[PDB]
Amino acid sequence: TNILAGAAVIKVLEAWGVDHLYGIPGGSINSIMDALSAERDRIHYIQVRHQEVGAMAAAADAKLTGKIGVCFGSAGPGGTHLMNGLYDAREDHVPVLALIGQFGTTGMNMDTFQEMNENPIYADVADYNVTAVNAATLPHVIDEAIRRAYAHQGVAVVQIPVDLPWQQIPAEDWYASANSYQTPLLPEPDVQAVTRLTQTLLAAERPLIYYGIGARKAGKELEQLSKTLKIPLMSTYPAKGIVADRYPAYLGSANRVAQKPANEALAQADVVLFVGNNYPFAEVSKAFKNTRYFLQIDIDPAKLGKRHKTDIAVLADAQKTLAAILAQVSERESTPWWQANLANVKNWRAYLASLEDKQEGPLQAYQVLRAVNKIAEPDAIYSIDVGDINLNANRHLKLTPSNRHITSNLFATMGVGIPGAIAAKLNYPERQVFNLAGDGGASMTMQDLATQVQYHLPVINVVFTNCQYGFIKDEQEDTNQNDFIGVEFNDIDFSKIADGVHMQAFRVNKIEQLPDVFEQAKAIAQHEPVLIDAVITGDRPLPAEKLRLDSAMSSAADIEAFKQRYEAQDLQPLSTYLKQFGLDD
Amino acid sequence: TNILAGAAVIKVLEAWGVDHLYGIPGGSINSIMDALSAERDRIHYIQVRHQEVGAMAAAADAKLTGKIGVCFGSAGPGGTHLMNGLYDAREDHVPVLALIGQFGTTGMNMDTFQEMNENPIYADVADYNVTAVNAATLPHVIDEAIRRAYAHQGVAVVQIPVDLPWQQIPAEDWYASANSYQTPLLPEPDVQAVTRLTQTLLAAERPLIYYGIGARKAGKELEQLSKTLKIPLMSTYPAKGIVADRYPAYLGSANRVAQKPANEALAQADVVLFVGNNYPFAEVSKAFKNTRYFLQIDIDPAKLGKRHKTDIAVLADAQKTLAAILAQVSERESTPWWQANLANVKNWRAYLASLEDKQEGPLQAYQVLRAVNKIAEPDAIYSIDVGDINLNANRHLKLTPSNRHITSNLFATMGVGIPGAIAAKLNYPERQVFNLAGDGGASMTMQDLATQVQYHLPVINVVFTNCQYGFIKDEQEDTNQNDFIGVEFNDIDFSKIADGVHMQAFRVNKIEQLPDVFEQAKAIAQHEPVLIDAVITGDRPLPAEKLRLDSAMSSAADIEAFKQRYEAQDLQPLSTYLKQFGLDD
Amino acid sequence: TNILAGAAVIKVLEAWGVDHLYGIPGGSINSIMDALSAERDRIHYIQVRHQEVGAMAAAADAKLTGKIGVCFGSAGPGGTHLMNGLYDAREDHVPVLALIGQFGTTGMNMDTFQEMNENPIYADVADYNVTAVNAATLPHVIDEAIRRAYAHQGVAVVQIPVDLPWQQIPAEDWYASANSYQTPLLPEPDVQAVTRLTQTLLAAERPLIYYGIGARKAGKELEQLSKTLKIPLMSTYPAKGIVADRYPAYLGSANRVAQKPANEALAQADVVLFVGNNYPFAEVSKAFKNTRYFLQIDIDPAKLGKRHKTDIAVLADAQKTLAAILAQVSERESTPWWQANLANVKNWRAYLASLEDKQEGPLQAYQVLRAVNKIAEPDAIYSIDVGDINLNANRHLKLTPSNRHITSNLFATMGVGIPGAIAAKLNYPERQVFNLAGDGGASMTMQDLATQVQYHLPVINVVFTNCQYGFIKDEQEDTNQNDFIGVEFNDIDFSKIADGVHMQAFRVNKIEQLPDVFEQAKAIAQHEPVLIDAVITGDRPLPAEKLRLDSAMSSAADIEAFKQRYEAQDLQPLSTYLKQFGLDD
Ligand SMILES: Cc1cc2nc3c(=O)[nH]c(=O)nc-3n(C[C@H](O)[C@H](O)[C@H](O)COP(=O)(O)OP(=O)(O)OC[C@H]3O[C@@H](n4cnc5c(N)ncnc54)[C@H](O)[C@@H]3O)c2cc1C
Ligand SMILES: Cc1cc2nc3c(=O)[nH]c(=O)nc-3n(C[C@H](O)[C@H](O)[C@H](O)COP(=O)(O)OP(=O)(O)OC[C@H]3O[C@@H](n4cnc5c(N)ncnc54)[C@H](O)[C@@H]3O)c2cc1C
Ligand SMILES: Cc1cc2nc3c(=O)[nH]c(=O)nc-3n(C[C@H](O)[C@H](O)[C@H](O)COP(=O)(O)OP(=O)(O)OC[C@H]3O[C@@H](n4cnc5c(N)ncnc54)[C@H](O)[C@@H]3O)c2cc1C
Ligand SMILES: Cc1ncc(C[n+]2csc(CCOP(=O)(O)OP(=O)(O)O)c2C)c(N)n1
Ligand SMILES: Cc1ncc(C[n+]2csc(CCOP(=O)(O)OP(=O)(O)O)c2C)c(N)n1
Ligand SMILES: Cc1ncc(C[n+]2csc(CCOP(=O)(O)OP(=O)(O)O)c2C)c(N)n1
Ligand SMILES: [K+]
Ligand SMILES: [K+]
Ligand SMILES: [Mg+2]
Ligand SMILES: [Mg+2]
Ligand SMILES: [Mg+2]
Repeated sequence: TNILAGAAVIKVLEAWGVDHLYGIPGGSINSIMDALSAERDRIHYIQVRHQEVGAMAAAADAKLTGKIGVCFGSAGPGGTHLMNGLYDAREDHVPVLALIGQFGTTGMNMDTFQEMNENPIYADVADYNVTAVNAATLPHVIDEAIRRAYAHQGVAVVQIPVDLPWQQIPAEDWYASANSYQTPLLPEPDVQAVTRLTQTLLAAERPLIYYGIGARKAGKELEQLSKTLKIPLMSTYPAKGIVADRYPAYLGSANRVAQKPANEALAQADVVLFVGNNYPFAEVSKAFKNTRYFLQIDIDPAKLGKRHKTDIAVLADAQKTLAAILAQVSERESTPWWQANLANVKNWRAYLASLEDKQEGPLQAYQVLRAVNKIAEPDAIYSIDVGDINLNANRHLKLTPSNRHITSNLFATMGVGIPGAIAAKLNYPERQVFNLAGDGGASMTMQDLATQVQYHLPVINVVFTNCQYGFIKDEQEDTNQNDFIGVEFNDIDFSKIADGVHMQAFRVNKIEQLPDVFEQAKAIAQHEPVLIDAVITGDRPLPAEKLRLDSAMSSAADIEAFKQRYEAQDLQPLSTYLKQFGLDD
Repeated sequence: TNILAGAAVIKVLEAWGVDHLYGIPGGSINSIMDALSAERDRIHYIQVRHQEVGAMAAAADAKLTGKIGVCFGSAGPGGTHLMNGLYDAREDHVPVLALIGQFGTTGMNMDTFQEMNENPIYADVADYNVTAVNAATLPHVIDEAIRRAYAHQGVAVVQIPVDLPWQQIPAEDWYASANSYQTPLLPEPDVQAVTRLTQTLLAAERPLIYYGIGARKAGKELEQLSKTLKIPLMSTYPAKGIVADRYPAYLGSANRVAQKPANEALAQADVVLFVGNNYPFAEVSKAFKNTRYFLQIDIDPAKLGKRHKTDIAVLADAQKTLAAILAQVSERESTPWWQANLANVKNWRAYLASLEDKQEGPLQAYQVLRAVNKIAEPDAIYSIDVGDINLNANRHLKLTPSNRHITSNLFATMGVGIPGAIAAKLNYPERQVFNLAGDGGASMTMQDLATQVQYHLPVINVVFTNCQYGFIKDEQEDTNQNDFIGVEFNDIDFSKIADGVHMQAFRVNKIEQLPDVFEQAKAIAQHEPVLIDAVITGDRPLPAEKLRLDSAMSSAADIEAFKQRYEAQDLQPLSTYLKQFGLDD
Repeated sequence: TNILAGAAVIKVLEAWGVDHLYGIPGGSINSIMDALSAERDRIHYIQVRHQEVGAMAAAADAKLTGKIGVCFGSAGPGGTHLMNGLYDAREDHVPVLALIGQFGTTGMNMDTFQEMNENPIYADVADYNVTAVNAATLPHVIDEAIRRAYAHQGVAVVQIPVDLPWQQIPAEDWYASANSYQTPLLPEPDVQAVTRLTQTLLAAERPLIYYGIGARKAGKELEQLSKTLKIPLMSTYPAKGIVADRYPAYLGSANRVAQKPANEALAQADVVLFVGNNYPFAEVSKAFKNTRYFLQIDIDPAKLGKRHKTDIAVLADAQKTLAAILAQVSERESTPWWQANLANVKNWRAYLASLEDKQEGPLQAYQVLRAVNKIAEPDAIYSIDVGDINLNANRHLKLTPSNRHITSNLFATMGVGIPGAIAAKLNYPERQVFNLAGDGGASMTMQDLATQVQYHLPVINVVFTNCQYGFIKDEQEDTNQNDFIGVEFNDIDFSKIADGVHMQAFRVNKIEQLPDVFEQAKAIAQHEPVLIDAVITGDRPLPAEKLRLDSAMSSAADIEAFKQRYEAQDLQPLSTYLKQFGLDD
């Protein structure tokens, strides 16, 4: 006749297909804990060592599977620790439910221990943000939170006074609306608009197709359009892998977490097809300053004309639209623009390979990443932290449509490497999972290496130990007048940290050590997590946004210094290739 | 060459097709004022007498036309006065841009005169809420605010430091994205779900179709489905008029701003098709406690299964889905359920007509509304305030698809009568416009009667003067132990208020006075606004939510008392008609 | 035994001595209404016609008496209407309790009618901002709100789910802490700091004492210090009347709501004693750019050195410190600086008298204010709206320590005239009360003229009808490139508005009409409210911040034009008087 309200809440989560959720208990959330305890055979609580890791892992769950991620924190400090993960979910627009403990309704507003008005804490981050005040409606409030988080692709937060989940409510009244769930309708491309878009693209002298993760279902179409029309491809960094990196007309991404060919080509392009893309550097970097026509395809009206004025804007699904373009075009001959870009890409890839292929000497990030490539399965998943690793992984990982990679794309919170890998291994136990992290980022969430151990999650953790916030040191080099500050720090031996949490580990500092250590790690990670602490040099990775290679633009001295510092003696500027094929820069 | 940033901002508004905008100047917004002053031919500034009326009028603009409404207020108190209209826009989910003055950037954060951090003021109400800090990006920020308000169907607020719009910016850089704006092309309604939904509806013994304003494009289909299938129609109050009130199987709305036949039928129905509907009383009133199967059609995933456990919920457009159902069904013969409902409606309408058709004696609301109907053009627009007028207008106005009516549907702010009528006449100068308001609500925004005069907007204002907050008095009668309080007050003669603002007006207190006064008003309003102050009795309108007519449910004494108080001697309960056609209650 | 929680709440208000409170009922606050209804003998509920007037009146109660003001609004729009008065209370740092209705706990978070999370609405304005969730603790939460509002001199807001006040709670448990309330006993002003401050002040060649309302208890000391030491006095505008306006060495206030002698002297002064003063124009106007030494006395550490670099800042009570200074000084002979200032003041007052003393012709603000002075009792209270009236009243009213005057000092919300006068008459039924308001501000709250009638509050309302937002028109003249906009509008006849609310009234447009109309009004207001609508010219009042009188600073042409426009042919610049008594400018 009755059910505990907390039991009904857990049943709502189960109806919505939640397999696992993260948090740390406290008195103020012990009645939800009690309900979880009874349901342990049907829904799986993962106890993390810091609640930020639970929030980041919930966000990562949703990034990976599209299923709402679920986390919780106890009253006060338990919940405020969630923040970096909740802001990640908001900014990366993925559904997350966060439950926050609160004192019982009989003590709220008494200024009792750790008791505060918690609702204003979450107002900014959350799409939906409510304090529950009744047990009978609590299942509905949770259901509402989930349904809104999905519909609005963001964070729903419910503060739950601890007395409510221990109250009996009528067993027959509550329900979940999971049964009724659907994903948003996919809008269709207007036929005439797409024909006009196609005509403009085909009349271009120096076209590019520039896609983001909105085109994640359209890899086949992107690559075929590129091949058929002889139009190079470039992407946002997160969209790496949608088209295989091997594809010879894939230029990479622009700006800083970027590849040289993409920056150079974008500056020359006359027509850009911007599809499923919300590149946040568009305006501030003047990326499209010299673009003649700008063609946009996006499913979200809020994005149409956002990043540059459009000449044709199509409010439609990327794959449907790109398919419709492909269906109305035929094979075109090579052009000078096409060949200049192909040559530039080959030159760039030879540079990257030269860095990877060193066989002995002081270890650099580049060889560590080659060693990752050498042990990587074709459907591996990469959880990447924030810093130089985004830049280096973007250049060196050899991804295909079978891979996934995630980071904190826009909020760019450090520390996500560890939680993202925890989430990945929970969702895909049979796929290989890497955590690629700098030392600064790994430090921030290091304690949750213990969580990988506790749940026997066989992540391959690779820490890039430069004893620096390298990404920031380079920024200070670029902007600051006075000496470096806060960017070089003491060593932490992550192989000893790993030992401390009872994880097998290695530390390496020479290129020649890589093959055997990575082979051992590959094997250990058939059953248990492992960590490789790669002590790397302080070499700055080549700044794709600050090239000094073209004599029409840089002094011979600056060019020589750039080539020496970046081992870039064999890199040519795009203008070399433009000139070979008869085009002006 | 250069342009003032303020001039560019006004050009962004013009690009988006903003015809008119409302506000009151102040030093802190005088640079936007300056830009408006140069653009009088292309954009029409309406100076209101209180900023809440500007905000409510902006919301009403969007309710009526679907185009973003625009309002502003000066720093501090100018902007906080907008709140009731901004919350109306949020809750009625219509796009509104609000500009808020702010001190110049050189004095912000100095604690100078009327200078405060204004951003937190608007955080709750707004979908987008930013303080501008640069002139060159100001046109983009306004463009972004508009594009988000439309995309997210809510309020965008921009706080503008007064120095920025007077700064020169490059003439060639700014743009508006109005040219990208479009509406989505949707796929066909999900074929197999619609077919299954149809079977469940047709199998029902006591079906109802219960629609809201999400079905605004589907009036034809709703009426044809009803006629063909012999299924009565009911609606939310705001959806009155989508199907003509005359339609014999239109039951009205449920709850309190409601009609008897709808409440009675809903309690008996076995299957409800809930279409384009977010009825907020669903759960609290247990409206669907008896319903066996609950079927839904809605465009928004956030609504699927929201208001009741839903057997089939189709994510689709209402009109397309209802047309798809109509295309797969055909004539059903009249059923007892159909005939019982027809009879019940006829009885109810006879009751309402008996109230309307009194010819002499103390004036009641009922005859005032009959007099409105007698002078109303077939495409009249009605701006309705908040209180008993919603209840009475819902019962008595004879609307068709050619009419529009608006109120504050969900936030339910009093005072909207006046601003809604201002907005209606500005958008539709050739259509007759009424403002129907209680004395309490008309009092709140009375000063803006002067705005109708100043802009020669020929609104027909009808004030229902009962010297009460009648809607609240009746609530106190129902719930309060102690004497009435705050609900009966001293007369205001609105004909004298009208005279004070130089508007022609009349005061009436007898039924026999109505025809000549309403004829005069109809004629005056060919050229100028007019006000009729109708002094009405304190009679409580029949409570459709507290019927005492069925001898199986209520004592003879209770029924006799109800019939006496509400002049309802000839009303029969639905059970009488159910029994007449051979159905149990 | 038990008590209704609402009844206990009202007993908490009574314990704290709340005489009267303002608001408008609604379903969502009807349980508090019910408790008020049983307690009419002990607490007096004032039903206003717009909730902003309730909030502004609550703030004014606290401004006048130092006792917490209390207001309420129903859920949603009832409460958001409070905002302009709540922000006034925050910015004028006076204690106010605001109660906000909310849906019952069983329907919160169901998205039911007018139900929303109300807590974020009030977060910015409020010192304390909570949603009650339990009946038994509700009296404590109200008690806490009051105690914090007083302690922190600001707004406490409590959102009350309507079910709670109708629940029984144990009669013996609740209490109020009013019995604990007291004011602190402070140590002596810091002896050595006061002695040093005194030496610096006395060593000055061109000293000024510049006080604000923190010196409200120190009028006697200020005047005696000035007389004994031959140091002129100037004040903030709100501190007008602390020293009688008649005092020959009272210079007035600085900036725009200002008097010529204060602006001129401040620019020359070498030492300023800044007492109980938080003048918000200090930095933006560079008021103290020439000042050699800046001395401060303030009670609040947050103010020490805030407005200018301060040589000596004494943390102490103003009256005690000024008395301590007086006790260690003695007579100084008249100085040239003193004599120059006396002469300057005399010249200025002759100018103002020349404006006042016109006997016939087109009515200006100046003569209306003379007529006010002629009927004013010596202990009159003035509620002043926002606009030119601040400027004109500051110049023309002849105040003494027996008067009070209030406006919205810092938030500067228009519309406060009416509510401030309502509050004044409720607190002081035996004192004469004026509401001095511009037409724009009176328009905003005009409906609450009916509240004066309903409660028989004999306010003398004087509306200055220029058919402009004059204060803003003059700003546009000064800053705007393009034509005036939004600042000139259509007449409202407030004598007819008054007739509509059943208040006796007069409209005048000629100087010679004033004496008889003001005498009639004075007599009417022995028993009932009255309104005088004074139709005044559009003449710009002399801008004290833009003087053109000194031939060393301004061209002869500029001076001739200034003298012509402002009827200022006989005003002399301060330099004339400085030279007369042998000082350089
Ligand atoms: C340290 C760091 C540095 C970085 N720097 C760079 C950098 O230098 N260069 C770089 O490229 N990135 C960089 N990023 C990432 C960057 O911040 C942005 O997140 C990224 O550029 C945006 O990628 P996106 O447009 O693919 O994704 P999103 O911003 O998520 O946009 C997706 C777009 O697709 C649309 N969409 C979604 N579904 C569909 C559909 N079915 N059809 C059509 N449209 C659809 C959406 O409406 C949206 O507009 C960095 C990240 C980190 C952590
Ligand atoms: C004083 C007062 C009292 C009131 N009391 C009552 C009352 O007793 N009874 C009553 O009925 N109303 C009442 N109301 C109104 C009530 O508060 C709600 O606003 C109303 O019932 C909801 O109407 P709705 O569902 O039509 O509109 P909305 O709440 O706006 O919902 C529209 C729905 O349609 C969907 N939709 C939109 N477009 C489409 C599309 N193209 N296809 C499909 N779906 C779509 C939306 O997603 C949404 O779910 C009152 C109003 C006032 C002022
Ligand atoms: C339309 C309009 C225009 C205006 N323009 C002007 C203008 O041009 N000129 C002008 O002068 N005003 C003007 N004002 C008012 C202005 O905004 C400020 O409110 C005012 O100048 C500040 O006055 P104050 O310092 O007396 O009061 P507050 O700002 O309230 O400061 C009081 C100070 O006294 C201190 N204090 C309190 N008690 C004690 C104690 N016992 N002992 C010692 N210190 C104590 C406080 O800590 C505080 O620092 C205008 C108002 C309006 C409505
Ligand atoms: C939590 C957090 N703090 C600070 C930053 C700013 N930030 C971005 S990159 C970076 C340096 C990352 O250092 P590390 O993880 O060591 O990577 P490296 O660049 O040295 O390989 C910092 C501090 C951030 N994004 N997130
Ligand atoms: C601004 C605002 N304040 C209060 C309410 C609560 N409320 C809803 S109906 C009503 C009474 C309306 O009175 P009136 O306009 O005179 O209409 P009547 O019911 O007397 O016809 C009130 C106070 C509200 N919705 N909006
Ligand atoms: C509610 C509000 N809106 C706008 C302002 C900005 N403002 C300050 S003075 C003023 C004009 C006041 O006009 P009126 O009351 O007619 O006085 P006048 O200057 O004409 O005598 C305005 C709009 C304000 N302070 N408060
Ligand atoms: K940590
Ligand atoms: K008003
Ligand atoms: Mg590092
Ligand atoms: Mg009324
Ligand atoms: Mg005026």
